[PDB]
Amino acid sequence: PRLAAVMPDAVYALVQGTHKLGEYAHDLVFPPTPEDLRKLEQQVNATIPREFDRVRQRYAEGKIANDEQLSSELEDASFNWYRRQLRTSVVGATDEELEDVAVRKLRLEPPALQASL
Amino acid sequence: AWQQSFETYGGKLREVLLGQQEAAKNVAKQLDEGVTYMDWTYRSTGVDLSAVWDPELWIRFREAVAQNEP
Amino acid sequence: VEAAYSAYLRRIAEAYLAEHPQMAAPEHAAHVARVVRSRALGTPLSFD
Repeated sequence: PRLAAVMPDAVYALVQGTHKLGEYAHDLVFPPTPEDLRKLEQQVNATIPREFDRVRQRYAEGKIANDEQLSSELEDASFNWYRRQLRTSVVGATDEELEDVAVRKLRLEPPALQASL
Repeated sequence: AWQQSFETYGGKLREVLLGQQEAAKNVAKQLDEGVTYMDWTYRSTGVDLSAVWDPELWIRFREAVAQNEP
Repeated sequence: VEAAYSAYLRRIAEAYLAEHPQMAAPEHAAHVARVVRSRALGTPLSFD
């Protein structure tokens, strides 16, 4: 049944299954820290866009949903973030004109080295 | 049935592996660098597997399963 | 070729001093030499 689709699924199954087996066997010989499981949670917490915070707290206080009212809630924040990204890519960010986009995509300005030391 | 014995093997080998922590990271380095380029194969088995082996594909496999990105 | 090099230095020099009439004063006569010697070879680089 359309092997041209089965082969990527086969390699994907292999990769993901090997990763899961590895993490399993790795947190057995080394049990995970009972507190830095919160630290990795904080690390992934620091990476979420802002368009989702208006939903996030709403999930803590019950208000949010049953199970699907949520799944259609995340789509709105998602598409808001998506259209913001389209705008930033094409016409620029929130605080930069067209010249700043030109110097961004021409790589005229080095990463600031003097400041970081 | 492998899970029941695997539970007893886990804690049994965990301390034995946590003890050394230096040989355990020397043998792992040697084993990985030796499976990457299979250049030990001629002197040990007679078949020179380094002619058909692709180190880049193995390195990419390793990094893919390390990052979970097929 | 020495005449040409001198006229090249000349062009750079009067161009720069017309650019910056402020330190075009003779006080920076040795400073403007430091800047013209730099501008006559290539562009100066910052650290970054």
